[PDB]
Amino acid sequence: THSIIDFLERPQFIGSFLWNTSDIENKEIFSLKLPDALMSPMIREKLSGFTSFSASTVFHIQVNAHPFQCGRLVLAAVPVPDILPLHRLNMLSFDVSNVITLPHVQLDISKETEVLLKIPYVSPFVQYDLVTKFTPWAAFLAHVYAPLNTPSAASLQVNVFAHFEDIKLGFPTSAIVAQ
Amino acid sequence: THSIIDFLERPQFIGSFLWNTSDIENKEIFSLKLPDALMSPMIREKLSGFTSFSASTVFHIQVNAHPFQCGRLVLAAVPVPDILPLHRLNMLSFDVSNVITLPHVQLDISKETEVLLKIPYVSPFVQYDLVTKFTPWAAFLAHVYAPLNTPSAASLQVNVFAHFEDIKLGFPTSAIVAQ
Amino acid sequence: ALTPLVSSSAVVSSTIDVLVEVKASDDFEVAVPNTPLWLPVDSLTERP
Amino acid sequence: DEQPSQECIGERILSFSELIKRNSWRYVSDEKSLIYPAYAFDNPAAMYTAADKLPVWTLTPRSGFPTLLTSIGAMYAFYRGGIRLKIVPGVADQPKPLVEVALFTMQDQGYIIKANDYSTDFCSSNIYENFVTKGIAEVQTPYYSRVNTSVVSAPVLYNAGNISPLMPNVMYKITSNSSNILLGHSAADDFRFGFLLGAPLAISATALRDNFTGSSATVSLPTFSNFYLS
Amino acid sequence: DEQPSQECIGERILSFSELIKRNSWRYVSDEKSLIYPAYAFDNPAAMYTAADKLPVWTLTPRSGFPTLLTSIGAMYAFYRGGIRLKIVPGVADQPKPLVEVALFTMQDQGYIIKANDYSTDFCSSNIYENFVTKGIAEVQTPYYSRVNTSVVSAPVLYNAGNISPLMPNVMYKITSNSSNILLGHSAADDFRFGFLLGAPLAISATALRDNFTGSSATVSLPTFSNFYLS
Amino acid sequence: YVLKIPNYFSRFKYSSTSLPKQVLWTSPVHPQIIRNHVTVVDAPGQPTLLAYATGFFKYWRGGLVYTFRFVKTNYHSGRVQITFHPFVGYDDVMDSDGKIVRDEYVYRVVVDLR
Repeated sequence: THSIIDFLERPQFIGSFLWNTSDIENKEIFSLKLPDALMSPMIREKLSGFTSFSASTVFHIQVNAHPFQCGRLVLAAVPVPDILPLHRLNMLSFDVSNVITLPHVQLDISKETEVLLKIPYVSPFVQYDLVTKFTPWAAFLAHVYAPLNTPSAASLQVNVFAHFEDIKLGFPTSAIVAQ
Repeated sequence: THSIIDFLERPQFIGSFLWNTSDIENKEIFSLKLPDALMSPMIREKLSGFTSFSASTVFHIQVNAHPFQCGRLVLAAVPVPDILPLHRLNMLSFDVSNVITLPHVQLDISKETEVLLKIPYVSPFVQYDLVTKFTPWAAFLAHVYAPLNTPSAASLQVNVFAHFEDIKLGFPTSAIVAQ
Repeated sequence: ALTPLVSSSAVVSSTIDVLVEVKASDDFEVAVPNTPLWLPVDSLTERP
Repeated sequence: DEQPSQECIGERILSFSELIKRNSWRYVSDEKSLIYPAYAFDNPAAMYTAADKLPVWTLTPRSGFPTLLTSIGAMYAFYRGGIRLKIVPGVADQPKPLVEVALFTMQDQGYIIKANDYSTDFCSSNIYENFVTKGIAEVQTPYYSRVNTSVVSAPVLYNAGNISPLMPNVMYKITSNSSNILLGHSAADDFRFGFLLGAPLAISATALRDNFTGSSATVSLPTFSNFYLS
Repeated sequence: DEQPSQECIGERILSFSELIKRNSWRYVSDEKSLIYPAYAFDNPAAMYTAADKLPVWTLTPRSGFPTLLTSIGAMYAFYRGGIRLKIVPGVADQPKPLVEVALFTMQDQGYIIKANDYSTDFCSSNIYENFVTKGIAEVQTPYYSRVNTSVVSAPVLYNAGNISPLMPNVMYKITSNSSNILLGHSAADDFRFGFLLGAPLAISATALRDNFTGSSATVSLPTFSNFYLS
Repeated sequence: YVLKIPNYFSRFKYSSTSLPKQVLWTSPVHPQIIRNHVTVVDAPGQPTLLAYATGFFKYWRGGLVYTFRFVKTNYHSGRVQITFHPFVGYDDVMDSDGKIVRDEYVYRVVVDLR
């Protein structure tokens, strides 16, 4: 039998992202906001009729390098991006070391074809306000740790897959899912 | 905790329908198709992603007559309307007696403020084809049995409420809910 | 509303009053007492 | 569930009885020697207006401004029990730092504020506190009533004097050596209100800063800030 | 081995939780009557330069200078719990030695420093301390938050006023009779920080005495020495 | 004790006029329910007891007991649905015609007046 949760637990393809030889230390590959990045029509449909929701969030990153390409990524998490004191948000774009301090996981394309990270719901609000849309509760970001090192210049696709877990829904309502 | 079914089990207001003094024996008040009549955005959203579904269907009819108004309705059910041999479909609009023979329930406004009827899914197809939209599996219809009998002409609102029960969903799909 | 308030205009008004009262539930709680929002007086009047 | 109250507030409050033990300010005086009517619980009379070049609100206190105490009391008809009294100075007079609060019971005296005239009221209950050493004067007052049940803001009368049964027939005589003095009160431990009536006649407080008539907001309240800076 | 710590130091410290209960100074004011935003945890904005005849560093505080508290807090995203508050006087005003700290909650008021204007905020939580007798004013502040988890240096907004959920919707009203006053704070007993992020944006402190551009070092900090001598 | 004292705070009308899905009445759900002074006409108004009391605090939470009385005879007949819409204001519950929006999605409370 099927249920709402089953859908939010469904793992979606979120994006393919370019990473090429020229990209340098701490070069941001992406910066995706929770829940925004997952808010596909599929989800929106099923979340319709509910004031809000909270969940942990699973992130699979996929990178099909071939044997002669070596390189290294970070995937890290950061909370409540929208309202973090700027200096923080900056420190991240400034220096990869201020990402390495975070909740993160490293990926070495030569060894690993993939890696995951799970992120709990963390916020002053108990759920993501689906009508006010008040502050996405976190964001994943993938800065380059050690740049893609082929002999001659080339580029690689970083795929992202993701779903929710440990889901919790708010009281139901005639209010509409924030655009 | 919440689940898809919970929504389809939610009872929707389907329509208010006029019934007035002038309306006569076997005058059709309405003729609503299953599942069409219930296919509100709310439902469509949650049914999205599924090839088809089947269910029994509950119909509440509401008629707030005041003490000095007497009259009488039928509420009846009829299967697979789209493909019934015409003569049948006709016989119904022809003569109330060919509705009284059906699966039905009578309503006497002086006594009752309401009545229900439940209709099982019945069809050659095992479910309602949500993509082909192939034949609505039944239809409720309310013909007037005994016309509204006020001293001076007047009119009355026949409300309808309804939901599903005994629900069953089909394999899930990238095909879209038939418009 | 779902239906008009059908009645015999012949003998009863065809419009009625509906009164609404409120009180707190059991689970009701307040906190952080301070300068109040309201201020009480012995009489209120227009200025000359 | 009493979780929120422990996770966020850190306290949890259940009766106004709790609240009215918090001392709030009532009234100010310029008199070195003052007669105050302790169990006066009235509030000011208010005046509103929309006309240009006029102060919107205006307040005429008969015996003081709303304390938590009175503000609450307005809801009820009756009271019993005793009260506390707190006093603050304009002036910490080094050589005459003292305050007398005394029990004042003169029968004929009227139950509203007035400056001390009597020089002949020997041998009364006198408490003394030192303004210099202990910044504030703190006091407790017995119900000392002729009856077991007194009335919220009893209409005093011209020669109800100080023997009305509907209150404790008792006042404060306050003799300081600060020109200006600030009075406040909370309820005592044994104090209780009675027979809830409804909301009292009231107006927004935050609204008292209205000045849309151009004529600026005049009406102020007895707070510390307003007192200490003159 | 915990020998060294006992042979040399005489103590041994294990969590910043320990440290942030030490009171550090935050900000100074000239206002007798001030509105301070307790749970402001921002730090100054900094400016560096190499050009001749220019002060090397310069600091623009929005709500104060770095306390141990904030300095630490910078590392984390969230906080909860209450805080302490310490206050020092320019002037031990013998005849008006008092300080009021009061709980300030006006809804519309903005969550940044401003001088007291309101004269109409009666019946609030008021603590009093005597500058003459007890040199310093000492205070504790409930978390009193609308939520269980607040945010480090939440971006206040023009009319975020004093009702932002991302903080405790509470400020201090401080009414003294010292012209100049020095503020400091440590965390309360129940206080805690949350979700470590990394190093915060920072610069050498010892470096703030740089003057190699000839133009002398201007930027000073709120310490006792700097305050008491003016 | 106090907050559970009933505050009469509002009325309205139900009639022959009224139509299917026609909104008849709304209120925001919160404790600062107010009235108009008789003597003068300030903006703030006269607080209800509830409002006056809650007024002594900044923070509130909890549920509210709303009670409707339909002053009628037995010879009236009609239905009415009471519905609560969290996270939405009283303009947004009704479309341009004053008809209710998406009632489908919430707690619905049908009332037979017979």
